[PDB]
Amino acid sequence: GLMQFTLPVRLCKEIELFHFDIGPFENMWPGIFVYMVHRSCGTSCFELEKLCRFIMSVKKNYRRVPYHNWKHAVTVAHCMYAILQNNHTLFTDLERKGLLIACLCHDLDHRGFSNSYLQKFDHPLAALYSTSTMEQHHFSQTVSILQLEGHNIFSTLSSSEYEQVLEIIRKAIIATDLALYFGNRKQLEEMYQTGSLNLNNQSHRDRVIGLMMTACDLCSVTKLWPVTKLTANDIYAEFWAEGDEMKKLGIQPIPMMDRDKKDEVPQGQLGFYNAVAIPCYTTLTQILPPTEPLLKACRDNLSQWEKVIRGEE
Ligand SMILES: Cc1nc2ccc(N)cc2nc1C
Ligand SMILES: [Mg+2]
Ligand SMILES: [Zn+2]
Repeated sequence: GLMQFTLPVRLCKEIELFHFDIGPFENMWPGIFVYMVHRSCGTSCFELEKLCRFIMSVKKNYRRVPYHNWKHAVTVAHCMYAILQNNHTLFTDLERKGLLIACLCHDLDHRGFSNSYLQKFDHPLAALYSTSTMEQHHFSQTVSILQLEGHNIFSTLSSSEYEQVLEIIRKAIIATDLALYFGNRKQLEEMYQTGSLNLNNQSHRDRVIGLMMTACDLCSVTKLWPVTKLTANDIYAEFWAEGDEMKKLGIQPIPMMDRDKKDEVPQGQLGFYNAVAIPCYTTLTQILPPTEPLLKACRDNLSQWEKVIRGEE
């Protein structure tokens, strides 16, 4: 119980910043996550025996794909940490517990293909789950691992506290479905502007946790430019594998997934920053002022992509 996780000095300082990169040493990532749980939640929130067993089973259930991998899990959870640490007083003990676990679990057993490719392939998961296919699957894998002997990190919570946290994790994981993000943010936009946004209203909290989940999930666009640029190669490697698979089903994929159309990537990233990322970090900064460093980093990276187009890189 008097066993604190610590980090080397550079990490101990940088981990507190939104643009922290967790590094290329896979074996440090579990202790990075536990470090974050201990400061966000307490040394008490979890039995360390069960937490570590849980962390290693989650690691095991992420596949070896270019982007939707164990590194993405820990990276999304570190963004959620930065958010929770800059908005201390706005979140319950249960939400702090649940959200770091939702982030680590949010892409469990991802194969690197979109909901669309699952529906066109006619994958069984697409008969089981007609919308948010992968995300209902990621939530299912999360419950599965929570139910393995010695893996129930929530065992100490009341029957009703247990139901509440599992409901936070489910809504948090479904929200990562980017097809749901647009309406969710448009609603937060109106609510904030017309003045009816209210964090005592649970349905409004749900929406705000959803937008945070989208923000953490897209956090590649909020890093230092060389991290953003190198992550985008991993992202596109999956996109082009999916477009190849489309071509194999006899469907011309969208250009963004066509490896014959790499020339259009910089313009495709502009759309993405303008249609998705900038609006996401804007509404987040309005609802949660301390998260502004994410909007600023996102704007800096749009300008780096504009520079790529203008052939200055
Ligand atoms: C950088 C980046 N680019 C994207 C382009 C398209 C898409 N659907 C999702 C994307 N997500 C990220 C994080
Ligand atoms: Mg996902
Ligand atoms: Zn993700």
